[PDB]
Amino acid sequence: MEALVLVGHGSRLPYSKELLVKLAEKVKERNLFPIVEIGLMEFSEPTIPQAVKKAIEQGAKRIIVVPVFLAHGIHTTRDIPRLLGLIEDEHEKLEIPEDVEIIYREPIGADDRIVDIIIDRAFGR
Amino acid sequence: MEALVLVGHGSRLPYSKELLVKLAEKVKERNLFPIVEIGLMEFSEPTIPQAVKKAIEQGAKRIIVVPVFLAHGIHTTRDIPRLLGLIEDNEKLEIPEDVEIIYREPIGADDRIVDIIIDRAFGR
Repeated sequence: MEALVLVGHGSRLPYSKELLVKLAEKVKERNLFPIVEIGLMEFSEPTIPQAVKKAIEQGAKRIIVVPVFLAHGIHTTRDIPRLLGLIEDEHEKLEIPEDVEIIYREPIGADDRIVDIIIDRAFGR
Repeated sequence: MEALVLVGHGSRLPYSKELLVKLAEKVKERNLFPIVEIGLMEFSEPTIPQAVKKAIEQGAKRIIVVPVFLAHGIHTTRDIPRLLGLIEDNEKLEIPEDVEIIYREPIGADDRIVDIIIDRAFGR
């Protein structure tokens, strides 16, 4: 079965995980994916290696990794695709079995729907 | 006069500013705000103090500051509101007495974000 892993930055504060948890609930309710997991790059659990390994353990053969970041940065272009084994080079460590494929997706970017949210927020809504 | 100031994290890489620039053009095209400026918390320029000051200079007495961040973090709960003069503390933003700053809320777990995430999952 396919899995979605949502991946976030992580924070010293708990808002970043809380955001990822809520988003995962919302996408679970769209019934697109049997398995939906979250990972945080830094600070808190679950880690990205932990989330990938938890989706393999549920028997996922195709894992979609969506970086929930607004723009590309060091995490989206280096730290994350390294962990997932997609580009080369005491860490975490993630082994990916041969029959598992990781599909690393694109961040949010300057999407029109973000300008919608910006306008709502401008009016305190 | 109503300025909207979009405020972002900033990074050592240039993509974060590029995102703020692009979003500011896109909100300009909605024609809701006469003045639209961007500021970056860290690393990049313009700074948040620089952006707010450059809105005052164009004569806005109402400046809306919208945090373009997914979740709250230390910048949105401490650094940005300190800078704007809305909380106590203990390169310098003045803020004249005839201008009001309205600090808004970050993006959060909006339904539109889950729509974007689903698009991104299928590679659109």
